[PDB]
Amino acid sequence: VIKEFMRFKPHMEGSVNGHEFEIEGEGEGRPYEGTQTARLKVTKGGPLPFAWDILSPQISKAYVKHPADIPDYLKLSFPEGFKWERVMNFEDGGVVTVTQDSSLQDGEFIYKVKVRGTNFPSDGPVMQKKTMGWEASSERMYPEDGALKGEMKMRLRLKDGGHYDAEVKTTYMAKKPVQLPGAYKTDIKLDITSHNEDYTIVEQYERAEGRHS
Ligand code: NA
Repeated sequence: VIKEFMRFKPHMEGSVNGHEFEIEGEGEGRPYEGTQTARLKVTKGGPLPFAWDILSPQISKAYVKHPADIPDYLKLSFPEGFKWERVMNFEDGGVVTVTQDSSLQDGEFIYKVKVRGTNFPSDGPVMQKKTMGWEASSERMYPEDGALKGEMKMRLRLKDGGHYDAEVKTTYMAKKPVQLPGAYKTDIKLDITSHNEDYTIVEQYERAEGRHS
């Protein structure tokens, strides 16, 4: 049911510092190669008064290259799919939580994402839009409590040349108890490849590949 080429349709809504928004789009990729692109648009609440970069990672784990000897739990979960929940704790007190449903419907993945951000400083780089994309990350993946967990520190580049850090924890839960893997690592790099001035129209690319740790 997962072909070498698969499209996906994300819908994301929520709020950051009280600012509500909705976003839609369409993407495509090669799940076994760990590669994908997407076209996103802000359909409600645009232009966003905060950095697009905090939303970009809440937008696809069926697209991670896995070696044969590591069970690809999240691909295996299809077609029913899986859900995931995330917390990002930013270094200046900003927090984002996320809940997400992923399913496979009529040959395309469907993503429903709910995002809540709060406690970002008004003069911080998120609310002032001083960010410039994520450095590559490595997510530590491990089974726990009958779910698949991921842990990573993520690094946002700043316009001034510094960095702005987040500690991130995600739980990924298949809708059926397909095979959990052992502990491993996933290397991920997300790039913003195009955007309009005020980021109401955005394109992104991500590559992700699991490996033994
Ligand atoms: Na390692």
